[PDB]
Amino acid sequence: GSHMRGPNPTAASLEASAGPFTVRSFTVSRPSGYGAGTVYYPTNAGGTVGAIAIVPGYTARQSSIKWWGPRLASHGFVVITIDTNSTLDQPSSRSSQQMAALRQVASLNGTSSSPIYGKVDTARMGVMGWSMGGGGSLISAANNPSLKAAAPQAPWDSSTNFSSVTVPTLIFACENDSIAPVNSSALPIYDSMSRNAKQFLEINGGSHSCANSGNSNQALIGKKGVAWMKRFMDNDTRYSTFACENPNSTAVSDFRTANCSLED
Repeated sequence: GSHMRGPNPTAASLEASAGPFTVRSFTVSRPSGYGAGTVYYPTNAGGTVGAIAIVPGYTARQSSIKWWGPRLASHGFVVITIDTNSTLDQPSSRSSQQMAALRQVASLNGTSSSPIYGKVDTARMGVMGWSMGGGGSLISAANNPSLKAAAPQAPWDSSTNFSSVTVPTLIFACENDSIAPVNSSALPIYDSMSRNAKQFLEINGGSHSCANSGNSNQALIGKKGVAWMKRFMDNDTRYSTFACENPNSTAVSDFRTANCSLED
């Protein structure tokens, strides 16, 4: 049940700005169930790839999360970054919209005129997002346990009980977050998940925007995002160490992981 794409990874290849694949992108013409989207895809992945939908936070737009599009897509994923129907949509709505974005990627996969016709394995999907869009990604995972992976950043949700989530979940947290403080948001959410493979990666001295476009830790955060998606969406055990390891980075102020084997 593995779906391996690309060459055997190294720390260097995963820390680099781009993976091996050429990336192209397009705006979605008639978004269905969300405000706007950009689709990033590899032109040449050598097989179908999984799809990942990424949602910004309250007031925010695609620009905040855009860096993930090329970063992931270059490693062999189809990535859709969205704007929400309103910038003031709440976590539940962001989750519906995220899923709508995945549905619409599946639609384009079956549309002969689309640049992503036949490129997507619609059975292998993941979710990411910032703040309320991170809470939305956790809600998506709770409500859709067939998702293969979740990797929210600086998550915000008025509930921290995600105990039903069985989807492999990487929580990026920002140490000095004053919007969704770690000790009331990201850590309780992480500790609530008792049934899954999971990880907690807190970025040293990070503000609430520490994993957004233009951040100073794209080597480390990009490595870990891509590794987690590869291990869990692709069942690619070449990535078990990169996904599950303490990355031994001075950029990391707190590292925790459970049910995450280093074994390949």
